[PDB]
Amino acid sequence: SQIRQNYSTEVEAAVNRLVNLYLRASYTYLSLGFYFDRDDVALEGVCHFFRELAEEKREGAERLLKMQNQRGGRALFQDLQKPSQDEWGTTLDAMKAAIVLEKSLNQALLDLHALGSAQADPHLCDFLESHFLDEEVKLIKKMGDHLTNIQRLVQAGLGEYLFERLTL
Amino acid sequence: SQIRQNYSTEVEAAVNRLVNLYLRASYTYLSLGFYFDRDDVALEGVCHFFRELAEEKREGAERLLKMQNQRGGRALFQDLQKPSQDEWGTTLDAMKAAIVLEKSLNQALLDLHALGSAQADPHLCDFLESHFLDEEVKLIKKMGDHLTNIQRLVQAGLGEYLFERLTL
Amino acid sequence: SQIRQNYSTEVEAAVNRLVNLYLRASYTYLSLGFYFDRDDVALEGVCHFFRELAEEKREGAERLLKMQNQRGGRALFQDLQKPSQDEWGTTLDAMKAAIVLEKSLNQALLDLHALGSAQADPHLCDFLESHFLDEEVKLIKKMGDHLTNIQRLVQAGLGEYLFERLTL
Amino acid sequence: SQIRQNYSTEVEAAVNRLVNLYLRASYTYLSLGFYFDRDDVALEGVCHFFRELAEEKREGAERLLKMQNQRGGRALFQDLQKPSQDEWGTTLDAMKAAIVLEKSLNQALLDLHALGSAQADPHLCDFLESHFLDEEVKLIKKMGDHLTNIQRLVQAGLGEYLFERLTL
Ligand SMILES: CCC[C@@H](C)C1(CC)C(=O)NC(=O)NC1=O
Ligand SMILES: CCC[C@@H](C)C1(CC)C(=O)NC(=O)NC1=O
Repeated sequence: SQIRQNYSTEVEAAVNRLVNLYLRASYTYLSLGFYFDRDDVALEGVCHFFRELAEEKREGAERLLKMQNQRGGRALFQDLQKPSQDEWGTTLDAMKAAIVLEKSLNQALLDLHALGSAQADPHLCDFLESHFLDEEVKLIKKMGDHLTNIQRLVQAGLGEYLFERLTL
Repeated sequence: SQIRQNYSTEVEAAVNRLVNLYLRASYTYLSLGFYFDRDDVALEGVCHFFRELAEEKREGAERLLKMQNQRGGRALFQDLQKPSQDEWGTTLDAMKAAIVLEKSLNQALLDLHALGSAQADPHLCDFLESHFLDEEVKLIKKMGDHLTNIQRLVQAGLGEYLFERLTL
Repeated sequence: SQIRQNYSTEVEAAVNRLVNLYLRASYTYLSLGFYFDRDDVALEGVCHFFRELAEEKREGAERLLKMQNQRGGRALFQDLQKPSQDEWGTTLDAMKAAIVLEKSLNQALLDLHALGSAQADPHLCDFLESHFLDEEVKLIKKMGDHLTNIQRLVQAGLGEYLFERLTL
Repeated sequence: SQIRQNYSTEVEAAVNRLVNLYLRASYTYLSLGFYFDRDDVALEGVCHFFRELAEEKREGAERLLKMQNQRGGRALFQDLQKPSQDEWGTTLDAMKAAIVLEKSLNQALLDLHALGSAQADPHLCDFLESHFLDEEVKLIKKMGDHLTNIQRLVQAGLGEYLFERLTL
């Protein structure tokens, strides 16, 4: 590539893997969202919370794809594995799965940052710090807050309704 | 009729029967609405929900009557049978009866559509599709959502109050 | 399902397959878009054209998912197969692949419509007609127009630049 | 210096060298710009593109000078070597020289960042990341895009005119 400079093949490959992780996270949130839209689940606040996250993850993937091209790397796409569940249980179950998902995305970001630092690639490191690392920390804090409130509310039916009505 | 074209006597008669069904549904919702306005029931959100449906059903009947005349059919009215109950029990009971009512209206629409298709009457089929079929599907989805939330809330008194306050 | 009415298992399954097709089409357009954003391809108008289609296909999938739930069907997601190519060649090559993709989506819509008609499911038939069938016809006409103009422009480098600058 | 803290003599000297590189880049772009303003070259879009870059590089030098003073380092200026060419050939030739220039500035930034990291100087590292590193990556991507389009357009006279008219 005419523009490629200080951009290792290792980082390029890792960025492609991170794109896959973000697209798969987006897919997972799409499924979560429409599950809460079921007539026999019917928690619109929860549906909206996850649909919004689906959009955020898709946007993250696209930001990574843009950066790949900016650096002269080449996007390679793989199959997107279907989400791990077809039915997501309670808001509590769903929020727990969401935090597990985000911690896995965060660890991937941290791993990529460590790789970038090993490869002496400050642009990559800065890119991750300004657009992904703090966003993950904030989102995980928020999910933790939600989990704590959901748990304190478990008359579980009553609690699940109130949380959706008054928090989401 | 000078204007009548491709409008079968079967469809004309069926449209008159559907008008009766819609007027009777409207009457049912009128009764539901004022029941929840009783000082010993006192659920204003529920009253409003049903009063609004009474207006929607009356409007549906009038749209059918307009179409009857547009096609050169002749409106024939029959007695409107009084609603099936004088007292409607809980919000849960009432919402269950409402969904039963709407499924019966929907089936009547589907039957009329099948008749129109058998009579090769595309105007009728289109009329039902654009003004009634999707509205029924949407309303039934909403009622199902409400039923699910009411059920999850059953401290039944507390649940009935919260649903009326926070959903309706 | 409490709300499900006149919604066959065949249609429910077919709607799930159509969701997969739309998500995969979206994925294909994502890849097409970022390919034209490569520094060694550099056709921004073409990139934007495909990115916009990626969004349209994702939106189509979500509309189908909403309808699935409205009817009381259950969303089931499968793996999303990666796009058929990693590199998309010329604008001409890409536009040809796009029209092949859209014709395949259109045929799937037509097949689902035929199924709905066989199952006497007028809501499904109307849903497809008002939100998908005409949109496909319009998009395919536009792609055909583009293909014709690209072909008339093939000094192929010059033609590809002018088309991107003056049409897209 | 009363304010100097964690600011190595090595970094101070390197920052002075980077100032020289940026001022020289600015000078190079000044020459490029006025070359395309010649009556026998006459490509106003190209002239403007380079004049704007001259201003950007001068602004970069001044930002570095400000930071030098903020940290308590002392600005030292050296002779500015004249640009490497008096006449810049085609837009293609000029854009190639511009990308060579920017890669050399980028490498200097990367070298300074590595030095800052070795000296454990996080303020320097952050300063470079937020104001220079991403700007270089973006500019180099843009130049690569331009080069690709210019090359696809080479009727070379025709191509050079069209690129200036429709891109710049
Ligand atoms: C918001 C959900 C994202 C979905 C639609 C998904 C992958 C499934 C995505 O993340 N990005 C796309 O460009 N297309 C898609 O289909
Ligand atoms: C925009 C061109 C910059 C020129 C004018 C140059 C060095 C030649 C500069 O970069 N900064 C200045 O302060 N003066 C100058 O003359």
